Amino acid sequence: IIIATKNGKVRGMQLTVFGGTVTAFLGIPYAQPPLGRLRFKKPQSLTKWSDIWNATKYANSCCQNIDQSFPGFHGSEMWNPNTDLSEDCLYLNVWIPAPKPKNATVLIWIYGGGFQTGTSSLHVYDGKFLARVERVIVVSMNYRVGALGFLALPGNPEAPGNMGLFDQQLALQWVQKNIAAFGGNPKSVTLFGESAGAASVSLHLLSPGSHSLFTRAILQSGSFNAPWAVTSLYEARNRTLNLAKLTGCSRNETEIIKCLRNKDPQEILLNEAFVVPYGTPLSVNFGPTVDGDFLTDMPDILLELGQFKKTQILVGVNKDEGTAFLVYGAPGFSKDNNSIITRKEFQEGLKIFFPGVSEFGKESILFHYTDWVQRPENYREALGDVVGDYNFICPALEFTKKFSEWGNNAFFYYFEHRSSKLPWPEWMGVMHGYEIEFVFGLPLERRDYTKAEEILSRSIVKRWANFAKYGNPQETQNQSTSWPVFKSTEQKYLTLNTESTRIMTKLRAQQCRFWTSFFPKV
Ligand SMILES: *[C@@H]1O[C@H](CO[C@@H]2O[C@@H](C)[C@@H](O)[C@@H](O)[C@@H]2O)[C@@H](O[C@@H]2O[C@H](CO)[C@@H](O)[C@H](O)[C@H]2NC(C)=O)[C@H](O)[C@H]1NC(C)=O
Ligand SMILES: *[C@@H]1O[C@H](CO[C@@H]2O[C@@H](C)[C@@H](O)[C@@H](O)[C@@H]2O)[C@@H](O[C@@H]2O[C@H](CO)[C@@H](O)[C@H](O)[C@H]2NC(C)=O)[C@H](O)[C@H]1NC(C)=O
Ligand SMILES: *[C@@H]1O[C@H](CO)[C@@H](O)[C@H](O)[C@H]1NC(C)=O
Ligand SMILES: *[C@@H]1O[C@H](CO)[C@@H](O)[C@H](O)[C@H]1NC(C)=O
Ligand SMILES: [Cl-]
Repeated sequence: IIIATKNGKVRGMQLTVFGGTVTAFLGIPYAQPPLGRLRFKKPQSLTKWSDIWNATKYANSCCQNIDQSFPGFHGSEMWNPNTDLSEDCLYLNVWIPAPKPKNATVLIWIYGGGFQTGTSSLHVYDGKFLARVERVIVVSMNYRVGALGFLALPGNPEAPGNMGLFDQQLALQWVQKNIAAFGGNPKSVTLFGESAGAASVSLHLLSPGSHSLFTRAILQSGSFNAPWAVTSLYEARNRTLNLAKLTGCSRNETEIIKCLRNKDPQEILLNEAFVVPYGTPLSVNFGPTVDGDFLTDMPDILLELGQFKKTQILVGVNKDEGTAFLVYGAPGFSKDNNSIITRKEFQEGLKIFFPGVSEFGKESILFHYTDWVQRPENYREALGDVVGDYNFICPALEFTKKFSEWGNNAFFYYFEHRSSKLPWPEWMGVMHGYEIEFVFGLPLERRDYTKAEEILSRSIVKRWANFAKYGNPQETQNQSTSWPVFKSTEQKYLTLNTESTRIMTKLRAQQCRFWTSFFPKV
């Protein structure tokens, strides 16, 4: 099975999926390896090749630090790179239905990982199920992360910033120019990602350069207005310099880059952590910045004034977004016990999560979240909601409200099902990132999940697919709850779970008024 692309021929492999077949093209190059003098620069167009490129295995993941907090634990290790790390990592994957489709909708996945980690080869991002079940074409790409992908020196082409975002864009471009050859429809491309990947999707909605590279967007647990999604020019500058010093590269700013371009990836990765005086468990040392190229102004401004691609969006969050981060720094927390903490530990926890916040700012948080409705887990649960509400839920709801105010249909979901196979303890509930396997349809594979989860996954997959193809996330055949549009006034949203799916209104009303209106002032 050979497909001819604009840059050359590529060979794929046949896969057996649910008594059927899916054709996968794993590891297709989409840009010149960003090596040597190209390190830190925007992705360069790839050179036309001769012969057949064998896209039969996942390519190298981009250089990144790994989570070493729980060696041997699947809960954390499932997110670590499952492919060799390398600077030569600009590759993408394509899963197409078999027999070859004629004009299928294309789903392009953008993985999360705080812009510091991640890779498209993870088991939970396997797109062969979606290709099989919904007959859509699934594409995913590897983009540079950490300093290698976001080191910023605004205005300087040697390290302009947002390189990772531009890698993604170049991948979207590749789909535009090549997907037709795989039987895909370049006019029907839906982007979807989670966390930092969702924030990336939201930024593409704002970048004029990406406007004509996709049709619709899906944002799972993330958006650019999340406090961890955009690095300020001030912080970027101070971090670029701190990195320079830690590697003995302090100098002319262009000479600094030349210096850093002689350093080994390991030395650069090793010092990324200390660039920030007091970082938090979210740890976005090097992220998106207003570069004047990909992002022409502060995103908050563009959003507020309706400057973005006009189209439909599907947005959502998980019930317990914050828990996952409590075991990476919060005192009294552990994945090995019920983590019943005290008021004192809670207060210390806020310290960990809001390092540069005034003493009054932290008290305002405690005041809002401690008016107990006694229960030994009051503080444990409060800190999780605090982290979740502040970092994900409220920013996602605000993004949705603002985006829809400009006339486009928007759909919001509240994911509240805890995977029966979740390796983490129960007190962590419906964790951040664990709706992904349902979106990708892993529960459809009976070899593994309860019957209820197969049904829930099958439904979500259909809704996501209908949204991509028709801009409407409905499940029209099995007498399913209709998903109402999200509007600024009523603010209806759909709950996803195995029990009963409901239509609710104004998610976290009181909590978000706190984070969206008050807190930004402290
Ligand atoms: C901007 O960076 C400075 C410098 O950070 C220090 O040097 C870096 C190379 C790295 O090694 C960091 O871990 C160091 O902290 C920050 O200033 C530091 O502030 C802390 C406050 O706790 C102080 O203990 C350090 O001595 C200061 N560093 C020195 C020696 O000047 C500064 O806070 C950063 N600016 C921002 C964004 O707040
Ligand atoms: C839950 O565990 C935390 C973390 O303690 C570590 O992991 C435990 C499972 C066990 O292996 C301990 O020996 C480890 O130290 C406990 O928090 C610690 O509590 C002690 C005393 O309260 C304190 O001195 C430590 O600094 C704490 N560690 C941290 C990182 O905060 C916690 O007490 C346990 N919860 C329960 C079951 O009460
Ligand atoms: C690609 O696969 C073909 C046959 O499977 C093989 O002959 C060729 O050497 C491969 N190309 C490589 C390894 O670069
Ligand atoms: C795919 O559909 C588009 C409209 O969505 C149409 O313009 C295009 O010609 C189709 N591609 C094919 C099968 O030629
Ligand atoms: Cl239902």
